[PDB]
Amino acid sequence: AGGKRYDLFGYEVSVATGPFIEEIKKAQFYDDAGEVIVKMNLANTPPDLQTYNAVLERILNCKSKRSQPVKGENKFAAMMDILEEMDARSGIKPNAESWGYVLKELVQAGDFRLGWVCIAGMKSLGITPDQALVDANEANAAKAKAAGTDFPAYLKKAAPESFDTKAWGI
Amino acid sequence: DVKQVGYVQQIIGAVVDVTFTDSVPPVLTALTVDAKETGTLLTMEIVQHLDTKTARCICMSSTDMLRLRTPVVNTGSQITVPVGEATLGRIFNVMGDAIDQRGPVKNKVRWPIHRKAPTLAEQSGKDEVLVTGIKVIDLILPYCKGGKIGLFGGAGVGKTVIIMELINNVAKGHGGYSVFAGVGERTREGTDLYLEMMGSKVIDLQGDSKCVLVYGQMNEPPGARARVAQTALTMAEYFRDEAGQDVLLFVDNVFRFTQANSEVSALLGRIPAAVGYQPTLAEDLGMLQERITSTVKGSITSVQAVYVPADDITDPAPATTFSHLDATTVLSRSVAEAGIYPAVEPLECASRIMDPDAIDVNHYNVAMDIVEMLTKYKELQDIIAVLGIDELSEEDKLIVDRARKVAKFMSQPFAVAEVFTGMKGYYVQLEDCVSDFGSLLMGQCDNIPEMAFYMVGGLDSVKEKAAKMAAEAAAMRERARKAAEAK
Amino acid sequence: DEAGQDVLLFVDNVFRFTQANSEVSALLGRIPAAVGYQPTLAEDLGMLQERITSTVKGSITSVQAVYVPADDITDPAPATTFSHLDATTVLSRSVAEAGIYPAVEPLECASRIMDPDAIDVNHY
Amino acid sequence: KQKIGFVHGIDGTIATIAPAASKVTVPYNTVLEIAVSATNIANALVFNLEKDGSIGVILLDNISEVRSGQDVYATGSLLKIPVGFHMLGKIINPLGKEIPTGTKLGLVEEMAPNIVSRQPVNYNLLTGYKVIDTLIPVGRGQRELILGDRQTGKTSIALSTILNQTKVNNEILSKNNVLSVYVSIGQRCSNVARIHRLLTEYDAMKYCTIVAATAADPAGLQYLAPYAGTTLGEEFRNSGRHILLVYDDLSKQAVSYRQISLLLRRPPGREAYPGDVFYLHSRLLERSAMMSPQKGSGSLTSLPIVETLSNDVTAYIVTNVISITDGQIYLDAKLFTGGQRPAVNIGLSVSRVGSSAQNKAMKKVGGALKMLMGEYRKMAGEQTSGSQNVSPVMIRGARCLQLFNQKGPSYFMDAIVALYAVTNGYMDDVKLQYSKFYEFLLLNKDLPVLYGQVNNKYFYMYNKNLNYFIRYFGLNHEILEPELKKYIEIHTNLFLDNYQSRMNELKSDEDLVQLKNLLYACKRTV
Ligand SMILES: Nc1ncnc2c1ncn2[C@@H]1O[C@H](COP(=O)(O)OP(=O)(O)OP(=O)(O)O)[C@@H](O)[C@H]1O
Ligand SMILES: COCCOCCOCCOc1ccc(C(C)(C)CC(C)(C)C)cc1
Ligand SMILES: [Mg+2]
Repeated sequence: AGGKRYDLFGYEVSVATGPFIEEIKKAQFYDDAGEVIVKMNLANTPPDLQTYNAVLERILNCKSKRSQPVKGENKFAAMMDILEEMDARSGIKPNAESWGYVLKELVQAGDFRLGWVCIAGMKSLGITPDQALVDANEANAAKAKAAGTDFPAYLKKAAPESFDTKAWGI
Repeated sequence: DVKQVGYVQQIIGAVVDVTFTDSVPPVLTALTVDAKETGTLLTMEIVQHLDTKTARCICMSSTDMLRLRTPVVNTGSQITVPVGEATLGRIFNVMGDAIDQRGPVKNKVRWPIHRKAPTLAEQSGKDEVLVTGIKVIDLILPYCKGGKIGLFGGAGVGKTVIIMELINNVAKGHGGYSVFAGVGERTREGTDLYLEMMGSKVIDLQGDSKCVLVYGQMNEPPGARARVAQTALTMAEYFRDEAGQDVLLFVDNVFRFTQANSEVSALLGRIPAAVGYQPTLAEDLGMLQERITSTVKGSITSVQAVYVPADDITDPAPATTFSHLDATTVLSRSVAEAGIYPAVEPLECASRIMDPDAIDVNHYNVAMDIVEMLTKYKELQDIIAVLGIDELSEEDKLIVDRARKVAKFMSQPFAVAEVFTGMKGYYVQLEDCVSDFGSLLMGQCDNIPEMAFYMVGGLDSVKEKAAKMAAEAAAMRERARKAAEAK
Repeated sequence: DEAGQDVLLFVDNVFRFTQANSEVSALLGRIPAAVGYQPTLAEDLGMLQERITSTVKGSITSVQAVYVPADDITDPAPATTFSHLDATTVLSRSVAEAGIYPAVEPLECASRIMDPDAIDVNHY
Repeated sequence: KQKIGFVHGIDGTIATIAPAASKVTVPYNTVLEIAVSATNIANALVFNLEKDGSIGVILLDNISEVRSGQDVYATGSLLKIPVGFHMLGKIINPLGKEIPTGTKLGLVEEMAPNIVSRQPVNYNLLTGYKVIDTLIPVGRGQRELILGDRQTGKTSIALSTILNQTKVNNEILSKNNVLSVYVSIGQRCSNVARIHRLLTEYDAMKYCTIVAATAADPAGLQYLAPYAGTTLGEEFRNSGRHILLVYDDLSKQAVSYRQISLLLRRPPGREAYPGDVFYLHSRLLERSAMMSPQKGSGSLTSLPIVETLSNDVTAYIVTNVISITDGQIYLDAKLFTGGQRPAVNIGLSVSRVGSSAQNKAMKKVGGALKMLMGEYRKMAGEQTSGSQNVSPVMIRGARCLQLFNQKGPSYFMDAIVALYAVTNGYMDDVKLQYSKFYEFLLLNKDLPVLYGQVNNKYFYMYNKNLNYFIRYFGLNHEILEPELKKYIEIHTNLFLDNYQSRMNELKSDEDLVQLKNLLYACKRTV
């Protein structure tokens, strides 16, 4: 069924990543999921593409990172760090089923600009993004354009003419 | 028959002393204590007798959790190391215990580590040449069989690629295996060197490997690191004697072989003579080198990296090492950044076998003429940047062309990196190489352009590239002419 | 501690404290370290330098002098005193012979409260 | 409890032992509990054994309470400290004793991983400084030295390298969060307090513990500070986490080993050190590694600090650590004084891990900066003190040196764009004085968002969740390249017109000072 996989040094490597995926789907918070990849690695059973994507499913569907809240939390950076880990560190490449989660988060959060980067990147790698989310992203964009939320307010404020260190708010 | 047992009596760092009730074993004899006591196996070699029943022994591992008056088993001999075909494609510590996790090693016999040097009768005074296949080396720096060679290179100068290619060529040309010795090697470089030997198939796990690896790492005490090169060289003396063939012996920096013995001599309490190196400097270094000699039965050549502390050649460790070397393969970042690979700087290099008493006459005169040429090119290079090439006479600009051709012709590819960069490698012979440089020196190949000699091997190989370049440019003209004439 | 007052602690000098124990270390049988100093110099100095420190109760504004023999900063006694200070004022023969007093080399010395926030920005 | 013997003599921190009549064997590196009183105990460690029966011992606590004749009990176990995730917030003592401020045990000396239990370094550790992360990048598992004289920025580099890791580890999963362990050897006890207050100020102590062995502490406790820190890092490796480990500093650690070894009459050597003081730091630094996917893929990085004296590198310890480390950083006081801070000397500073650590967006940029600074030196060295040089190299290089000057770390996004502008010539019309104000407006402010130029769908420098697209696709990618150029071009035109014109017209007394302070504040915040 599953083709052979080998470590750097050539030792045989396990592919039966089945039960660890269920261990991820049961993760109520999306930081206990990342703590499963450690056990998968330590078992000579590294993660597959389907495994990383289960992790992204929980990064999206879960409510918070841990039981208690966290400062500076962000679902998006978590997902993209998984992608930089999948591609650069390990070599596994993402699929449409992965950028889907990455795009749904930017739609839910409403950060419409980064969404267009995901749309412009899925189209560079040869992926067909769902038009539902593209329409929702453009909807949030037009929405924010009406209310001046297109950019924040602190940037549209006029610049100080004086070169005082206090005026610039350093 | 039974085996002898002794009892510890004091522990001071790595040093340990072992009381007996009978005749003490010989010096350099290995003494093992079971792994149940310390938690891991433990070997200590006798160095220094203190009385009729005490035997100071240097320890190669950590002697932590070693109680007093523990039993200590006499091996009956010194450190017996594996030897054979089974050794290849593996890594071994000082004791011959494999550390690559790749199962046991299926060896037949197991030889001791401190073998006496070859007698004078076993020697062969006839100085021979090792056909490296690397024209840059073969022309200017003929690696003498049974000789010691210096390799001066930091980072990003192709040191790894050179030693990999040497292994390959000696495996096919002279039919001889090789062996690596990491003395005080950074444990990161062990991975970066063991994995390069998987992409290059110098270590074909599912096939026939060529080199043995011996890593005595910095995390090991000096009693181990000092006894590493004896291990890697004992692996080579099997191939010299029994297999009856030629061998390379790569030695990560000899500076760290010297430092470790300095540390041993300190721990033993021996008064440091000089800057801090042991009084037994040349002895401990020469007991190693004198085993690296040619024979009637084979040869062991040793390419030795040397670190020069503070760029001072007068320090006793470099200075004593140089007294044993025969050639100096210097590597420079400058030539490397100029596209040349292998990054050898021939003028600052040197050799001992460059004498027609040793080599044939043509090989000598051609090489000395190249040295004259490139030296003159360095001088004229100091003039062109000042005055300009138009300032030079008609005779000078010709050698300014040919010297550039020579320097570009030294650039050679490597079958090691054939997968990485894609280009083939070329094992070029010795005599053919001399006829090539003699053609480029006698001017009978001057119409050929400069860049054709860049990254090729053999005069018979560049001409395909010259034809390829001319055909390509002619096709660009035939493309431009018809693309402009059609419109 | 007791009076809660602020205190000044001038010392001339910290280096003679060091060599006073160096003159004895050979008699004690302690193997001498490099340049002719005791092996326990850094520890012995730290046991004194740490006593010199403000607390919640009060503040000692100590000042220390140090002898740099042969004007060699590499001497371990000054070099070990570096860590134990906040203002490593340094004096030099070259400025002194030029007629400039206090013969301070501003480049070889640097303080701790030379910050942007602790002091005025124009000063910094 | 059953004893082994009684103390026989002490030499400050050193002790000696006389065995009891019941001659009992004692191991070599275990702990000895000395009964200074009925309750209080003075922990210690065996350092040598002898024929007649005696034990030279290093004392780790309660030295003053030691007297000859006391009983001496043995544990029969090596030294070990508390270990786990219940330690990241708190300063400690290398015996694990928590120091105040206004279960699982781990061994201090474990064998480092073998080659098969390791992995080539592939991921970066962002110091926050453009200098390091561009030209001498620090990887994970990449032990890299920090050299320099006193008061150059050594501790500041290792301490800003921690602060950069706070913005991220909050965001990203707790598997890829590089934690940290500061280790003070022989430093003043108030420096530790300032570090505590600083890291607490930036919420950096939730992911950073500290090991404190001050100058008033025993040399044997200064001897084991880095071992304690490393042992804490090792479970993080074994738990798959990433972990950093700083030493301020090792040059004092070697003084402590000298003290111990000489007072216990070990044979001396160069600079009065023993032989195995190279082995001392090899016991330590080799425990740094980038572990294998069979080993959780964790990592322990190292930033060992080593103080030089008069820019000497021929010193014994410096020679040794350079022989051990996977690169080095070299700070210079001649540049620290010349407004160049951090005051690297890029030629002497090396990272043998050149590109395998760098990101996709970083390889191109830093590879251009090498090809810029190597040329900038050949030109800057030969030019006079008075020559005017109008060339793309000297221009771009000088402005880049200004950008390299910054107090405190910098976000990755901020580090790239400011350098992309230079290497591609956008930062050429500006002056060498006003480069940091250009950068301050580019990164934090957004001029085109203000001045109406909004012909850019996504690329702006206010979101800061955008760098995770840069790290993945890279700026050379087709979607980020033109938008990047447009933001930089429009920012440059608006700057050179509106701001750089008003600046040079300020030919007064107090206006120029009001501006000079602004630029020297932009240097700090950026
Ligand atoms: N980029 C920078 N800009 C301005 N000041 C800096 C910068 N980096 C470091 N410094 C200053 O350098 C001084 C010393 O820093 P640090 O304590 O790290 O040096 P050090 O060499 O560890 O000192 P010591 O030798 O006492 O340990 C501090 O006052 C700090 O403000
Ligand atoms: C006549 O034949 C002589 C052949 O000699 C072979 C052995 O040569 C020993 C090498 O000696 C040197 C001398 C100088 C150097 C330099 C000074 C160039 C090394 C340096 C620049 C790294 C300090 C290196 C090796
Ligand atoms: Mg410091």
